Amino acid sequence: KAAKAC
Amino acid sequence: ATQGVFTLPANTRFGVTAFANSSGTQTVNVLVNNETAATFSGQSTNNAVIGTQVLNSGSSGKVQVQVSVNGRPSDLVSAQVILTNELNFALVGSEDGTDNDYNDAVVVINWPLG
Amino acid sequence: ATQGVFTLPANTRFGVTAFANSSGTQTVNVLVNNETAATFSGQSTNNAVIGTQVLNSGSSGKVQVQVSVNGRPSDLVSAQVILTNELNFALVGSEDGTDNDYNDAVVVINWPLG
Amino acid sequence: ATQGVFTLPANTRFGVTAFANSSGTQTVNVLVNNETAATFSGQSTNNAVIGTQVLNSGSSGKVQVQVSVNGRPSDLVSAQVILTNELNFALVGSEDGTDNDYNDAVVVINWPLG
Amino acid sequence: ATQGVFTLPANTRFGVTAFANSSGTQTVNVLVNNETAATFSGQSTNNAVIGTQVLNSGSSGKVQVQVSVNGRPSDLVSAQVILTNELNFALVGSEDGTDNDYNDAVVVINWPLG
Ligand SMILES: [Ca+2]
Ligand SMILES: [Ca+2]
Ligand SMILES: [Ca+2]
Ligand SMILES: [Ca+2]
Ligand SMILES: [Ca+2]
Ligand SMILES: [Ca+2]
Ligand SMILES: [Ca+2]
Ligand SMILES: [Ca+2]
Repeated sequence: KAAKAC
Repeated sequence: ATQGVFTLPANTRFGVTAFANSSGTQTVNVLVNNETAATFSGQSTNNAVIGTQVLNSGSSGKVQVQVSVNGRPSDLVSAQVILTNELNFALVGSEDGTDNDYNDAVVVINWPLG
Repeated sequence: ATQGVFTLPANTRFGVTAFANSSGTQTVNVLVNNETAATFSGQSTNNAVIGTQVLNSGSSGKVQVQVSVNGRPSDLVSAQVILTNELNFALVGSEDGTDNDYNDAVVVINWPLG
Repeated sequence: ATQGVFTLPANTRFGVTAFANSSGTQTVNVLVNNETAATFSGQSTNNAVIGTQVLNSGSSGKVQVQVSVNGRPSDLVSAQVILTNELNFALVGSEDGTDNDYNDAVVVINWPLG
Repeated sequence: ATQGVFTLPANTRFGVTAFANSSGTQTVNVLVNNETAATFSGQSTNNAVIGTQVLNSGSSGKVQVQVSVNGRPSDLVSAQVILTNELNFALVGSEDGTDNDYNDAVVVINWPLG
């Protein structure tokens, strides 16, 4: 998943 | 070491098929003799076929698979396997994130055809 | 030796995809724990995908590929390959005739998915 | 399908190494260009190397591994695997009895050398 | 991706054999459960066996191959191949320089034994 956490 | 590069017999038709297992849209580029011959784009978390095509290895036989997501090349793993000295599989896995499942785009090249 | 039989981890989803390269119509049966879980029937001389499906390896993880043409079992070749200790391919080729190209039905199983 | 036959690039040095895992004495014959180029004989239940030799694939590149025990041909399984489009392994297992471990003589061919 | 790391079934006897093809002395370390279980060292440009040994995969089944040349870790390529759902090869190549033949140390792991 494209996300800051990832 | 370099991954995703295979030397096929010259002037040989081969199949190339890509599957997706990722939240990200996968872009798969297939180069023959250093020029793009096919490009697949798709998104699936369920191993959907995002592209399948028949290509010709040309005079050099050089085939390279590249995979990227949002401009970022994925980490590739690859190998070639030959069964009964005749049936060839060139196999690519790729990792676009952090979990190292290496399935985010999976590319299968097979020959001979027909 | 037995071919087309693979032990997968239990309760694991896997992709199974079949390609055809023959004048004969290929019937591909994918058995999980000795019972058919998918059946593909198609005909192509240019590597058409005649079936693709996500299955679950179930309680015991036993997966078997069978190929027949007009009721006659084809001769199978197979192997499993693991990349970076994680990405698995189970590979099947089959011959329905006498030319020994072993591509008449080509079956690729891949896991993990998702 | 035929097993134990591999097409190497012509005129290329390769290694051939045989291991034994059986009560039976393993006779391993290596043919190049359909002609006997090396013969190993040995017995071990602990993977002892029964022979290792450097050969040349010759003008045809055709390499064939035969395994027999007391004059009876063993059942063979084989495949070829290529890593980073350069490093080649041709692998042979064989079964001389009924337990189907296929390790009774194990033959590994590798190239390139040097 | 990580290379040279293989998960074997726990407490399994396996063979490990190393060949050298380089002007540099090859140092091959085999780790079981993150501890050194075998060390091979030798120099050859003719595929000499620099070591062969039978080890046990222990409670974790984790086996790792490391190759270094004059203190410098070599770049590794690896894969695992399974024949007839039974016969396992874990294969390693390594490159200590710039020619990218990936044979400078070649390591073959095989099981089951006996
Ligand atoms: Ca991933
Ligand atoms: Ca994924
Ligand atoms: Ca055929
Ligand atoms: Ca065919
Ligand atoms: Ca046996
Ligand atoms: Ca045995
Ligand atoms: Ca080198
Ligand atoms: Ca070398």
